[PDB]
Amino acid sequence: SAFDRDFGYLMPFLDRVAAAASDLEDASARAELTRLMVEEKARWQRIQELLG
Amino acid sequence: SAFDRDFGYLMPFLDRVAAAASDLEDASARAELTRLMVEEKARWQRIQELLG
Ligand SMILES: Cc1cc2nc3c(=O)[nH]c(=O)nc-3n(C[C@H](O)[C@H](O)[C@H](O)COP(=O)(O)O)c2cc1C
Repeated sequence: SAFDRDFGYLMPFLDRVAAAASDLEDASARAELTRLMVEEKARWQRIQELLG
Repeated sequence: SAFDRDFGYLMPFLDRVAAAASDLEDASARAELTRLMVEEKARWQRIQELLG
């Protein structure tokens, strides 16, 4: 509840960061950020399970 | 970076979720969220490096 506003910003933000992952010219940076955003989605699902 | 304003809000948000971990009632959820927020902090500092 107290975090519904913050998740309201957070979820499009994760979408934008995973979308910006494709735009990195560097291949290592693109691979790391793409894997990190995949991990971040599962993490944030678990985090809001814990908060809820 | 079109994420500069985002991170200015993202890191205080991570702090608030770390503080809210302490007020969870199941102790295992408290431990799990605390550890999660620590990692979230380190990981988003990295992601902010990859976006620059
Ligand atoms: C990634 C992210 C970006 C945010 N960006 C903004 C923003 O640009 N403007 C804003 O007012 N709140 C933003 N927020 C929400 C703030 O963290 C916070 O909920 C808001 O300032 C309301 O504060 P209050 O609870 O004291 O009213 C963002 C949250 C996150 C997680």
